[PDB]
Amino acid sequence: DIVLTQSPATLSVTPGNSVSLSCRASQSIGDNLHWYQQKSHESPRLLIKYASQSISGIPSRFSGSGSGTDFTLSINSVETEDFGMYFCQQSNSWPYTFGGGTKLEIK
Amino acid sequence: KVFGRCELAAAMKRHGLDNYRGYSLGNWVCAAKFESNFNTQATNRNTDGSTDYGILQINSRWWCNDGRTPGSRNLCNIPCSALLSSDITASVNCAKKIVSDGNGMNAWVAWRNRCKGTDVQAWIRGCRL
Amino acid sequence: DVQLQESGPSLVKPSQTLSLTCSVTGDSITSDYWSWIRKFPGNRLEYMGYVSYSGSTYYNPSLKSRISITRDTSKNQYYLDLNSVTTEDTATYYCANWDGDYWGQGTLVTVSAA
Repeated sequence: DIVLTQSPATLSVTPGNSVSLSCRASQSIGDNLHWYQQKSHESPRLLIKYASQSISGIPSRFSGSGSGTDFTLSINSVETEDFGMYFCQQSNSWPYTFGGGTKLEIK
Repeated sequence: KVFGRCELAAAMKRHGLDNYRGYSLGNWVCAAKFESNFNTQATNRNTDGSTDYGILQINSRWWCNDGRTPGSRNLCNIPCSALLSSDITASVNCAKKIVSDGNGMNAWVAWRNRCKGTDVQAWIRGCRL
Repeated sequence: DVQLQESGPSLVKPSQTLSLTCSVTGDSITSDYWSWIRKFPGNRLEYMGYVSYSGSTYYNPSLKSRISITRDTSKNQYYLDLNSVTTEDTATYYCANWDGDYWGQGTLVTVSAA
């Protein structure tokens, strides 16, 4: 299966500062990489689809970039409501797979 | 907009169709050629009252909503007008959902008749990618 | 607007069949592709599978063919059956549409001899 590796595993940041989360694929997946946010006691929420496409209802501070095997999710000026888990998921090939996740915490 | 063969191949590659769900890039370029002749504004009214829209001729009965087709299901949750842009983003997004069904690319009749079983990679050869 | 919600037992025994239901309200299940995803105790997510409009299903090979996803149009619900469960199947189960725009609240199912 296509393996997605996320880094860092954990990232502590102060509200107001910006961060970038990485997701690399074991093989090229084009633009077929999506980003999800998940908070404790809650279901995943789609933030970015197809590597960089915006989703209606998501804060503009979230942006995605990359293609092939290297992707990044950027958060410009982290807010307290952004703390939680972030997962990337590929839909290029079946079975769809998720990266191990990156935990964003307040520093 | 009428895409050039190589121009579309490159665009589709940037839009992640190089090896999407088991289908090589040539499949998509060949499909566009016989479905719409590379024309993003192509439309075709069907008997059942539905209409095929865009470069990949996506149907209004199952995939997009044009508000004029009977048993519309809007499987792509998108307005058919969005599939008539010079920007292939929406068409590619919907095509990906279509091909993710067990029927695969068989959803495209022109592809089935003129592409399936042929040397589809020929459609991307001689191109700067 | 669309809403999804999982239901079913939260406690099951090893070797039995775990079954969950996802009730869809706001639109017909015949108008989308439907999926099942689960989260293991260590923040590990696994895409279990989905059923598309033609009835075709795609199941994660990781499940070793112990999974079945079916639909019931009259009840506007779809289901998840997982056979011969083990403690490795303890997880939070979620239903969601293929696009990922609509998700259920998720439901924890624990597999234990207790």
